[PDB]
Amino acid sequence: VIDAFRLINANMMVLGHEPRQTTSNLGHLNKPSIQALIHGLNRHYYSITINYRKNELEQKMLLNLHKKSWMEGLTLQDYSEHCKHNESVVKEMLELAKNYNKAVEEEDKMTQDPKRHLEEHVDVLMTSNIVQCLAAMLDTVVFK
Amino acid sequence: FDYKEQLPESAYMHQLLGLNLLFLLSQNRVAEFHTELERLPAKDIQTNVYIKHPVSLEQYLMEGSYNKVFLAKGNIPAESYTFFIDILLDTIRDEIAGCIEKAYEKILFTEATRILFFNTPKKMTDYAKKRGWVLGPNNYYSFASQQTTIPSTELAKQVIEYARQLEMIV
Repeated sequence: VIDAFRLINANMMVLGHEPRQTTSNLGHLNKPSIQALIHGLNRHYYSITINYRKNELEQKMLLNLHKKSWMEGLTLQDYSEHCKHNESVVKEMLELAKNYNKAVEEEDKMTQDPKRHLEEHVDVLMTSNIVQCLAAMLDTVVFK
Repeated sequence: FDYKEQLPESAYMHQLLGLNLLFLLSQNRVAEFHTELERLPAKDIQTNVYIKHPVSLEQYLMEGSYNKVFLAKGNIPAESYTFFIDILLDTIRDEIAGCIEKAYEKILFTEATRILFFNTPKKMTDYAKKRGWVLGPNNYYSFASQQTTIPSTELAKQVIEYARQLEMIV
């Protein structure tokens, strides 16, 4: 939340002329803030558009901040924790399977959240298990 | 088989049909042998001798009575069934050798001679000079003892295939 400003000369506004010329569509597309309006955004000053000059080298340096290490790329999750997580999610997915069975049955007999949650659980299970299986394969090959 | 209706019955036919069946036995083409049997009439396989004899020989061979199939040399319906019996003898010895291959850990020379019918004992090295399962005649012949690593590359291939099928937009 940053914003630039410049003042409007007291004469120009009273003269009926707009504070700032408008020769192009650039500059608009910015929604002025309600706080700035109630504090007089256009009556004493006006908001200038802020652009950012991002260089490729600067962006790469910024990426270095949270860039992951090849270690963390090639490392394995704790196996006991992995088994615990798989068991937990599979039990949750069991419960959602029961719910989704009852939901499909009731809806199709009288003619969603269960299906969506079950899809999310299956997605997380597949991604985690596949990632760790492949990481284990790669470790077994690479480290001998 | 083609022009059965127009042509008359050939009395001098079943002899040759059985001869061809015996030749198929000798060459060890059991699939073709059984297709030929299926082509043949059902009644003939039992009524006739010319066809029944090759059928009986294959029956003994596929039952496993190698002694019986050897003993069935004498009953030749006609002299034409000759030298096919000898190729069949070679095939029988090859089959026995295959049994010794896939089974019979640690076999000996005298029992091998008795079972796999070799020629005169001075020629007992036959099939060890040719088939030669690196026998290593350590007196006992040891049968040459003829008969733990993670396939990580293959498993990674499969897992990457799963990931590909999950991540493709389709």
